[PDB]
Amino acid sequence: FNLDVDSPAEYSGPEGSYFGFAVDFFVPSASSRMFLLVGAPKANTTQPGIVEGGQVLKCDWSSTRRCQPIEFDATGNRDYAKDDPLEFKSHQWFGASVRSKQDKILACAPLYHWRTEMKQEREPVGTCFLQDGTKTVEYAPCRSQDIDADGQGFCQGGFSIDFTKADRVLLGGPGSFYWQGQLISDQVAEIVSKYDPNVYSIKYNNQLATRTAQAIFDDSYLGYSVAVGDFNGDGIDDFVSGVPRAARTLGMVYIYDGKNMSSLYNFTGEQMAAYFGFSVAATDINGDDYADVFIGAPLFMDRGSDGKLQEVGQVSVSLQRASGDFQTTKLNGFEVFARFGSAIAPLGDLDQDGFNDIAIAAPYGGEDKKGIVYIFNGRSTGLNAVPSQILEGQWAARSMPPSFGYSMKGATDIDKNGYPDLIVGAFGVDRAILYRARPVITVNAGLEVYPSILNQDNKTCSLPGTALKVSCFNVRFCLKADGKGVLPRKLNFQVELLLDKLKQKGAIRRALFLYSRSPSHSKNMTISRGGLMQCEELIAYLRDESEFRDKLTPITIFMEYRLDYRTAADTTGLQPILNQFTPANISRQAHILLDCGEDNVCKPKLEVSVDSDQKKIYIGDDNPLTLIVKAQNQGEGAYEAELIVSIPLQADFIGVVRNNEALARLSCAFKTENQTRQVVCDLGNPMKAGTQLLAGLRFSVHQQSEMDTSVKFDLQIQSSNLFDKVSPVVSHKVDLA
Amino acid sequence: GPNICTTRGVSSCQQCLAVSPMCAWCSDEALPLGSPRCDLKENLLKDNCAPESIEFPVSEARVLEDRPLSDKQVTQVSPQRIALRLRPDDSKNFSIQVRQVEDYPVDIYYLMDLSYSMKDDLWSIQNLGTKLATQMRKLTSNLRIGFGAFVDKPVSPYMYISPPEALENPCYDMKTTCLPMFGYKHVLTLTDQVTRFNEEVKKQSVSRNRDAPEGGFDAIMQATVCDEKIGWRNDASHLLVFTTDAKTHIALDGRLAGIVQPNDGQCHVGSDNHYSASTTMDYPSLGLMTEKLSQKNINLIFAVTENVVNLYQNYSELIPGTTVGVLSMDSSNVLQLIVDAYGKIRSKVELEVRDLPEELSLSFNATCLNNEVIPGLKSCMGLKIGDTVSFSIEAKVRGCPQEKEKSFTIKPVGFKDSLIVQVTFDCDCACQAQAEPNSHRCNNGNGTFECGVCRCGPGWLGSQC
Amino acid sequence: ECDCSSPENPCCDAATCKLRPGAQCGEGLCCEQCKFSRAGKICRIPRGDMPDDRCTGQSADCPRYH
Ligand SMILES: *[C@@H]1O[C@H](CO)[C@@H](O[C@@H]2O[C@H](CO)[C@@H](O[C@@H]3O[C@H](CO[C@@H]4O[C@H](CO)[C@@H](O[C@H]5O[C@H](CO)[C@@H](O)[C@H](O)[C@@H]5O)[C@H](O)[C@@H]4O)[C@@H](O)[C@H](O[C@H]4O[C@H](CO)[C@@H](O)[C@H](O)[C@@H]4O)[C@@H]3O)[C@H](O)[C@H]2NC(C)=O)[C@H](O)[C@H]1NC(C)=O
Ligand SMILES: *[C@@H]1O[C@H](CO)[C@@H](O[C@@H]2O[C@H](CO)[C@@H](O[C@@H]3O[C@H](CO)[C@@H](O)[C@H](O)[C@@H]3O)[C@H](O)[C@H]2NC(C)=O)[C@H](O)[C@H]1NC(C)=O
Ligand SMILES: *[C@@H]1O[C@H](CO)[C@@H](O[C@@H]2O[C@H](CO)[C@@H](O[C@@H]3O[C@H](CO)[C@@H](O)[C@H](O)[C@@H]3O)[C@H](O)[C@H]2NC(C)=O)[C@H](O)[C@H]1NC(C)=O
Ligand SMILES: *[C@@H]1O[C@H](CO)[C@@H](O[C@@H]2O[C@H](CO)[C@@H](O)[C@H](O)[C@H]2NC(C)=O)[C@H](O)[C@H]1NC(C)=O
Ligand SMILES: *[C@@H]1O[C@H](CO)[C@@H](O[C@@H]2O[C@H](CO)[C@@H](O)[C@H](O)[C@H]2NC(C)=O)[C@H](O)[C@H]1NC(C)=O
Ligand SMILES: *[C@@H]1O[C@H](CO)[C@@H](O[C@@H]2O[C@H](CO)[C@@H](O)[C@H](O)[C@H]2NC(C)=O)[C@H](O)[C@H]1NC(C)=O
Ligand SMILES: *[C@@H]1O[C@H](CO)[C@@H](O[C@@H]2O[C@H](CO)[C@@H](O)[C@H](O)[C@H]2NC(C)=O)[C@H](O)[C@H]1NC(C)=O
Ligand SMILES: *[C@@H]1O[C@H](CO)[C@@H](O)[C@H](O)[C@H]1NC(C)=O
Ligand SMILES: *[C@@H]1O[C@H](CO)[C@@H](O)[C@H](O)[C@H]1NC(C)=O
Ligand SMILES: [Ca+2]
Ligand SMILES: [Ca+2]
Ligand SMILES: [Ca+2]
Ligand SMILES: [Ca+2]
Ligand SMILES: [Ca+2]
Ligand SMILES: [Ca+2]
Ligand SMILES: [Ca+2]
Repeated sequence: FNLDVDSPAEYSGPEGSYFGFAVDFFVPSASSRMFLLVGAPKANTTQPGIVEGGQVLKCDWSSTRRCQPIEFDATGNRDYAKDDPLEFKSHQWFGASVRSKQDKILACAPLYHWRTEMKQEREPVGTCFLQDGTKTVEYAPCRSQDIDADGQGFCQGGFSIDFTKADRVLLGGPGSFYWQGQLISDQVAEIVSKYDPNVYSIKYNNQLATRTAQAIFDDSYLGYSVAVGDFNGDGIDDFVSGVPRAARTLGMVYIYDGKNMSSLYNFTGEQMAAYFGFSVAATDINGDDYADVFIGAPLFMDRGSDGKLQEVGQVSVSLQRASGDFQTTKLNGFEVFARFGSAIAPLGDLDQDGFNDIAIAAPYGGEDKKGIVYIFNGRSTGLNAVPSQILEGQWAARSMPPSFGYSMKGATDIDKNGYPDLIVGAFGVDRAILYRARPVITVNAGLEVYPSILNQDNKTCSLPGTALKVSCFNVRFCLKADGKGVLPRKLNFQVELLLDKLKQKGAIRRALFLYSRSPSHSKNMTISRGGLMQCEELIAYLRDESEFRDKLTPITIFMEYRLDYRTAADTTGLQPILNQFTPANISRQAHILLDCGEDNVCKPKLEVSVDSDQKKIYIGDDNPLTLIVKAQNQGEGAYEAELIVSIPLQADFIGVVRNNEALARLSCAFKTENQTRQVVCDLGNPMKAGTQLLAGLRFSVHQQSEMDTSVKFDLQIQSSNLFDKVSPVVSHKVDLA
Repeated sequence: GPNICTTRGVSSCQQCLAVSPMCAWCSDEALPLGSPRCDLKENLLKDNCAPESIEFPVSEARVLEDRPLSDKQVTQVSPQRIALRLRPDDSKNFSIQVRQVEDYPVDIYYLMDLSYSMKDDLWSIQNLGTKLATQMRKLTSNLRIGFGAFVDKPVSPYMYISPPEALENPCYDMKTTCLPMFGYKHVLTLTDQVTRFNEEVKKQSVSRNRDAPEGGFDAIMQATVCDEKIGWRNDASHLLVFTTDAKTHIALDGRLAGIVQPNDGQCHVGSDNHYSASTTMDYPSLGLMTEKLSQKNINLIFAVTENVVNLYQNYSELIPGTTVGVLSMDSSNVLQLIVDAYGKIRSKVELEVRDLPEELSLSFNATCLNNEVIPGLKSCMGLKIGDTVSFSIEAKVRGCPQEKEKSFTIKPVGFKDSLIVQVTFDCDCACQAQAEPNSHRCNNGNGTFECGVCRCGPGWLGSQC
Repeated sequence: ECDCSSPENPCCDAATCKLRPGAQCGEGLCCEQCKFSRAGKICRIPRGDMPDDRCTGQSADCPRYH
């Protein structure tokens, strides 16, 4: 979630050169500068007589965004005899796989063709060039004398490459032994020392290789993808390889011992032609020092909402345990035909939380099929199934799909800010894009209020301007922010305090600040990283006890803090980020003191009664009708108490009787809303316990239909309370005469 | 008693006829002035009006040609010539029956694996093609057939790119002659010439490549998406028969050959009848293949050898709507699959009306196989050869035009036969032909007298001027 | 001069190292219960785009139909 997407470092190569097909970081151990290693397998080099041999370019990140090729090989095709080209470097796809350790760079040409030492042939044995800064050697393990389709002649070594912790090169060629595939491991020191240009079939000591198998294992493509991790007791790196056509095109992943190339564990796909093993990643995702296996199946078809198979892709996450057990879960794709499991790139601890993260890309997803990359954050229980960030391709297809996300590289801090970066290569548009992770600021915000129960009678608070001595209560909010990586000590926060949250819908606001005299207050903070709770005191005063609508709804206090984003690392403005899984707001509740028994809620008992005193009215006249209504609450306080007299279509209201002291002068109104006309009269806010009301309402009735025979009223008291807020409905009938 | 006839048709005979279907007119001078001249026929008889002077034409349907629906020219819609006589503002109903007896049009495209592993199955695949043509010729009378071929993508490491003599002869290393390698070759367009199909099928020979998996899914996609090239008919059943004897290359297999561009599903077969994007586009995926097959309504059939029957059965499980058969010396399995696919063809009878007059209106009742009359519906579904369906159509005309004769054709969509009508609007009375020009008979006045009554001109508002 | 290389093969008589009556072969991929396999039977699955090696029906070994 902390990757910077607004201003990424965009790199461009020659048109049609497949620039960005392979990406990597170059971090020399003798220099403070870092470079991007971008392979362009179809680029035109300066080799004499070689067309589209491909090249690997190192790109300067500090300035000018310049990319300059690395001269692994400057000579053209060697000759076996006078007129007998020994090798064929044209269209060799050099740069299709780039790997880099501290000072070593491993670039391979899987489609490199060789004329063997026996007969004039063209065998894609594949070749690699290992550069140790000063000395560039050639590594061609599959250029041996076992040369045929049933040997290593079509091995295509360097299709997938990797580096182990013990300075070993894991090489995968999926063509060996009639396309069964092969894994070849060699020590880097042995490769450098044993190099000699005159000999082409160099035999390296201490080389670990997988042997040929039975013919029923043909066309399995072992070595299509490779990964390194530790999956047994010792510290050596074992060999994870994807075998996407194995088990009757079901797909398999072979884990081999890193010490003697012995089979360790197996993964098998659940669907055919899904390419289980197209991409393999090995990283610890739950932070317990056991490497986990991530296997992509970009062609996987799952059941949709209508039960039809849809090609969305899938990634299988297997968590390594103390024993050889693996806890396997599945991550399905989000868009059809997007090839979700195409590339899986470990990101390290992208947010410096404690668990490593991983990036999964669907290079044909998103709008216009540009490409999409998903970032998943590791948790203690595994991987979060919901991605936290979405990276979208921003370049349209020229002749071929942009394939944004076809290759990604991460887990390297290129700007020394403490967080790992991520390079994404879109070889369809010949682009390489560097995304920088932003510093994550974890904020522990608090909001303390003086006792939540507010007493309206307790009014020991002075006021400015008038000093009306009305009740008041305090609010205290504290802010502390800490984070890892490069981050200036003092961070600028602005906090806003809004009263009456969840109730502010154009209605009245009851809680007002003592000095600002406004429900909304905003204050800017300048707090330090790793500092104490910076707490400030504010005073808020309530309105008059008989001013706001009601005292039942709790007063809600809302604080919203946001980070001022002019916080740069003096590098083109890499702003920090707040933690995604933190509350950006904190809200507290304040209540009003109201005597409502021990249960803290007022539960009234509402009763209504009425007598006729006329018992008959004559049809032809406008008869004055006075109804004597008794409204009593024998329960507790009734908030916003009014009686509802729903008169029929016949009569209308005249006025309250005020000529006698036995009845009351209730404030009354005529209402017509919502298809029904009725009379309301205020009964007191609140309507106190045991209060017995008695009053009369004058009317005037004139019959509508000549056969009506009765006039029926309906009386009901209701309040805004939460329980027992309504009286039983009483219907009074007056007979027409 | 007083009715809509006595209130609208009292003007004259044609208007009385136009008022209502049950309005009747009296053309007898014996009827005294004051009694209604337009009323019920029973009312007119009660009013001692002469039956010969009663003009009550009843709308009716006169069938002209009613040769029965044929059974297995064939008669496919009965009746086929119905004469309609409609008085103005009247509705009349007639019944038709549509029976599907013409055989289904079927398009069969045959895909042959012409690789070197098929050297011992070439005879089997050719015999399968000939037996397919014969079986559908005996099954349906409207068969269109054609075929194509595939080997694999013509690039390294699949092709033998060395020595230079191996480009035109891939069997140079083994000292034999074979055809050059190709990706996909559309050999014969969908044609009704079964003899031509047999000759072209028998003329085929195999080619050679290196690895066991083949590029048959590329050929499947090309034959599915190149409608103009293959010759698919829109109003027909499409069967694609895929023949092979080995595993198949799938999507993402092309990265070994250097092909990283996904298949886009477009047509790439030019005038040379070759897959021009074979060396630049990756093999198609199962999802894209299924989507294209569903879009083009093509029934894929796998005619594979025994060693790959289970593999292609699982593939067909991944591709719904696909059947798998065993290719061998005898073609019984594939022929049975073809027979079942033909038997799973269901036809729909969509009623369409052409050049219907604006004044006329139609209402449709569908009596489908459920035997439940569904008003407002005109196209039953399902249906098989010989199966019959019936419709009840009621025609109503607003007033009457001056054409005095209209005709429209009722046709079922996709059916050769059709039903025509002869809508003869009465729009007037038989006694009106014997009308009297003006004055004379209508007393001393100068109005006009017809059908036993007189109707004066402007000014004269009297009964008889 | 022996039809069976192994003297212990039951398909060949031990006395004269010749084929016993009712038997035509003692070894081979196209040899079943000391009898030739049916013609057209696949006996050698090949590697790559290669045709299957069949049984001739008159011999006990697969011909080189490569
Ligand atoms: C993860 O999955 C992987 C893939 O499924 C597993 O790898 C597979 O493991 C199998 C054992 O579990 C292994 O099978 C063994 O293969 C070796 C290969 O040696 C052979 O040597 C022969 C002479 O040169 C040649 O083949 C002979 O045998 C075959 C029949 O197998 C005949 O058809 C041939 O004509 C020929 O006579 C080959 O050159 C080959 O190199 C065998 O030696 C083993 O034999 C053992 O078992 C048999 C019974 O099956 C015993 O009679 C015998 O005495 C031995 O004890 C096995 O057959 C697969 O080759 C291997 N495949 C791959 C691609 O790696 C992996 O084990 C699994 N790991 C986990 C942890 O699950
Ligand atoms: C690297 O440089 C080579 C130069 O050899 C480029 O190959 C050349 O590409 C052009 C296309 O711009 C080819 O022209 C083509 O000619 C054919 C007729 O032969 C015509 O039908 C095409 O429409 C097109 O105009 C040219 O033949 C070809 N030369 C070769 C292959 O030797 C290559 O494109 C460059 N690649 C990059 C990534 O810079
Ligand atoms: C009536 O309302 C007044 C408000 O003006 C209340 O006075 C405030 O009451 C709070 C607690 O209710 C007290 O604050 C205390 O401050 C000490 C430090 O002196 C602190 O250690 C405590 O933890 C607490 O925060 C204090 O009495 C007073 N504060 C202010 C700023 O005025 C009064 O308590 C209310 N009385 C009734 C009966 O409701
Ligand atoms: C390759 O290395 C593996 C593990 O380092 C060896 O496997 C062990 O072999 C010994 C002796 O055969 C057993 O006692 C252990 O139980 C094995 N450990 C396992 C299977 O985890 C293996 O022997 C080595 N040599 C090979 C495979 O040829
Ligand atoms: C307050 O913080 C919460 C998260 O702690 C957020 O409110 C959510 O906003 C998201 C994004 O619009 C919505 O999808 C959720 O439905 C919201 N949930 C809630 C509880 O409102 C947001 O950051 C802040 N919201 C406000 C109103 O300040
Ligand atoms: C086709 O699919 C079937 C069903 O999944 C496969 O049959 C299974 O084969 C495995 C072999 O490892 C057995 O363990 C299972 O018991 C079999 N299940 C059933 C139901 O038969 C079959 O192997 C698949 N064939 C191909 C060529 O893919
Ligand atoms: C379609 O069928 C309906 C139902 O049988 C027909 O509607 C009937 O029409 C007759 C004659 O006017 C009435 O006596 C019935 O009471 C009607 N029944 C219902 C349920 O509507 C309708 O006329 C038919 N239409 C055609 C074109 O055949
Ligand atoms: C707080 O910040 C806002 C916007 O940055 C500004 O308008 C306001 O004046 C600041 N308040 C104080 C007290 O500086
Ligand atoms: C028209 O419908 C009536 C039922 O209202 C039916 O009796 C009559 O037979 C129908 N006409 C024809 C031609 O079937
Ligand atoms: Ca290990
Ligand atoms: Ca782990
Ligand atoms: Ca993390
Ligand atoms: Ca960084
Ligand atoms: Ca209470
Ligand atoms: Ca074959
Ligand atoms: Ca092939």
